[PDB]
Amino acid sequence: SRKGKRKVACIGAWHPANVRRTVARAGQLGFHRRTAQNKKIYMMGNGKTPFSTEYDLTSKTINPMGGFLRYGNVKSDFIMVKGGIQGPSKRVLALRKAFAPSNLGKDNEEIVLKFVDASSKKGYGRFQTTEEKKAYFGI
Amino acid sequence: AFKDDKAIELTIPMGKITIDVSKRWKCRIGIRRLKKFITKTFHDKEAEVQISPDLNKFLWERGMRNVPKRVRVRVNQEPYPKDPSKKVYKLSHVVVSTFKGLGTEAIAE
Amino acid sequence: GSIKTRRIKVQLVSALKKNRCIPQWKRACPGFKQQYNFTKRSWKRKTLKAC
Amino acid sequence: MKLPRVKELSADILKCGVRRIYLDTFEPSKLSAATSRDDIRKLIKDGLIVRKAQKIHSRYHANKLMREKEKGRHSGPGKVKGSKNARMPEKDKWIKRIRDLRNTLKELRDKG
RNA sequence: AUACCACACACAAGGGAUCGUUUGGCUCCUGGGACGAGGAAGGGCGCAGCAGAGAGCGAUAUGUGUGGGAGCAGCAGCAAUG
RNA sequence: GUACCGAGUGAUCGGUGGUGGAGGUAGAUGCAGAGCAGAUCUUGGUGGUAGUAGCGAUAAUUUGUCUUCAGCGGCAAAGACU
RNA sequence: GAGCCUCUAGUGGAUGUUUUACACAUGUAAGGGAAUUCGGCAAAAUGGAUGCGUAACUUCGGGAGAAGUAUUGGUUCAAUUG
RNA sequence: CAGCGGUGUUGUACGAUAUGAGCUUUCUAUUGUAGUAGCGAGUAUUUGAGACACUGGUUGUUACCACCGUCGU
Repeated sequence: SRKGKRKVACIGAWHPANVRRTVARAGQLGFHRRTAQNKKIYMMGNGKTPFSTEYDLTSKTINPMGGFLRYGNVKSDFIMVKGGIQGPSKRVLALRKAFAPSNLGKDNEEIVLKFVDASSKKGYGRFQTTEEKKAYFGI
Repeated sequence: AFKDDKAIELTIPMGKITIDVSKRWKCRIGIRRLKKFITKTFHDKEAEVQISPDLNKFLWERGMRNVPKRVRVRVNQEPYPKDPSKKVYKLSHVVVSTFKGLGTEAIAE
Repeated sequence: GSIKTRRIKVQLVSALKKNRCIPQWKRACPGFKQQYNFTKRSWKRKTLKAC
Repeated sequence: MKLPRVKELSADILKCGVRRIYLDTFEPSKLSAATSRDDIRKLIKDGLIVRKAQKIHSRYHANKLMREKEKGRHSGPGKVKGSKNARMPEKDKWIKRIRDLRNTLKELRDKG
């Protein structure tokens, strides 16, 4: 086709003699308010107290090797939640108690952790602590 | 000039300041951005920058599609002759074997 | 070009002597009313047809 | 006397291209005063106008390659693009052979 | 409508209508109806103290004779020996 | 020619103040190339669109220095191309 | 005297800004492999030289580079065109 | 901008030294002895080397305290 392929071809009929608000057009994308309902808290803790599971007997903080990419190390209290969340690193968010309780079985189940990943987020991260890196390489 | 009429000697990270610039014109736009770096380092946007021919010749050494990673330069500050309301900064090339250990120095004369 | 006939050369010689402005003294004369010589030409704008 | 013209007349005098003429920088007044070919001849004598040397194009690699090909290096099946006959012409092999053989027979007969 | 757009009036721009003027045109009438081998009509090229076009003139390119008589339009020079 | 003011149902007519610098009417009759919004009308002059659309196929350009008086103009040193 | 690279000789300006979307010249792509479309249109794949091996039909000249397969750089040697 | 810590990407720098399928027999002193070599793809050591980036860790050095306008009391 001539005059471009990445477009809506037909934007209306002859009558009514105007464009309808329901047809797609080019413009702003992203930077909108959105609310995500019923996300579940897996863990709560502090950035400088080490922790362990019943199965992983290493004792480590939440901070990965070298920190989070454009942030560094967590120092205060933290929450951990399932799945992804709006916006990039460093943006402010508002938290609210759930508006109504959920009936779904996936939501209301218990959670028991056995491992948490603490490897580097830059490149392929292949160690969980500096002690392992020092032991893999010499000296 | 500067405090106690010293020259400042510094190193310019040509590799970093040109990260976004196109391969086809790297050396042409690098010159515009070397001058910009100087003016922000001494907080003097409206001032003139003057490049000595030896420094020009060092920069163009591998043609238009390349620029050196680091370059060491001596800087002097003088009132601008054609309009002495402005300053002019004069750049001279300093030949070095290695960059390891070289910070920012101020030298008398 | 370099090769010319005698008839072509005289046409060029005459066309070259005629191509001049009004001399600067004539403008001062009481009876004289011309502004510019309308018979002046440029090689960029006209052909002589000497061929 | 504009400096572009000085270069043209110098190029004529020194029997080289305009790209090889160097004008000395410290006396532009002395250059600009020139009027004639005889002025330029003097400036040339005094060394204010100079003919530069030619740019280098060495035969180092060409010689090296040539000697290697004489030893029999390169020249394998992955280095040739023309037919056997293009590289070593067949009519020439014939013509070389039969002239030698005929010359051999001629001498043997004539010597008895 | 602070500043945009429109209209009215005063001043400045932009264009050349109108009125005043005319060493040109047109029409009718009367006279005339005169070229060339003694080279015509028509074409070209030259000629000025400063001179392109046009006018005038032919290497004698403002010469001779007759009748008159005051200047040659600019600048430099000429003129009752015209 | 331009602002105002009066007369007439109306086609039009009259006066006043500035501008202009030499010609102009009222009555009765005569002769006509005798009245314009239009013709994708004819000629000349001017808008909105608009400081907008565009002005950049090709090898490529940088630094100093003099002019220029503000020309990547000239000259030196580099980097490229046919 | 192909394309690509150099010597002799010759060469260049509408300024700054990292510059969204849609374009125009181009690159690359998991698994699938023409399901796309009037239609494999466009693109991809094959490619030089050396050897082995080559069908129907034919006017016996051709078909024929049929098809199908293998080899290829650097170094150091023998042997003399294999 | 540099040190010194930390986290990555690529794959083992330059130069030396040793080895290397093979091919070769040169020189100085001097009568006869001693001295006495060249040419070579590559491979191993020094060397998880060298290069390059980012650090909300820590030390040193260097630069920065202005100015112009509008509305109000």
